[PDB]
Amino acid sequence: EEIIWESLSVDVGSQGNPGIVEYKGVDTKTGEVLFEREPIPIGTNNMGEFLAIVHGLRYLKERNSRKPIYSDSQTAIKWVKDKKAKSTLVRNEETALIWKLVDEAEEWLNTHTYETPILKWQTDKWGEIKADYGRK
RNA sequence: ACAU
DNA sequence: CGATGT
Ligand SMILES: [K+]
Ligand SMILES: [K+]
Ligand SMILES: [K+]
Ligand SMILES: [Mg+2]
Ligand SMILES: [Mg+2]
Repeated sequence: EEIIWESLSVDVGSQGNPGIVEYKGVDTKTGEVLFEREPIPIGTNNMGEFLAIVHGLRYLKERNSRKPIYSDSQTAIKWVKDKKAKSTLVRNEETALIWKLVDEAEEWLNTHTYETPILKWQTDKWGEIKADYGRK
């Protein structure tokens, strides 16, 4: 089982969990940063991991790219497969933004098609995913 | 347990 | 040490 270097890698970063959430996508081969989301004041790690994958799907579809996406998040990979982010985060005025983005990401999944393989990055064998924030 |  | 998730 070897790395598919022709791929997009995504990851969340946070200050607190729940806390400030951001995410980015990079070229697995080169580390070039391809997209970065502006920090969201309150969210969870898994909401961010989910948004990162969906953004990657949208990014690759817009560019007519068949590359796979790597994520290190078992949870977010499943939520994308299910088209349903089963987050425990309370809905209130302070979490409204992240929940709106999650709802809109689900809505996109329910209205578009993709063949993009969504692959588990095998951290135990390969080290940290290339999109990691270096904060742990 | 496993993955963040 | 705390948290989010299957
Ligand atoms: K990190
Ligand atoms: K990790
Ligand atoms: K746990
Ligand atoms: Mg991650
Ligand atoms: Mg990371």
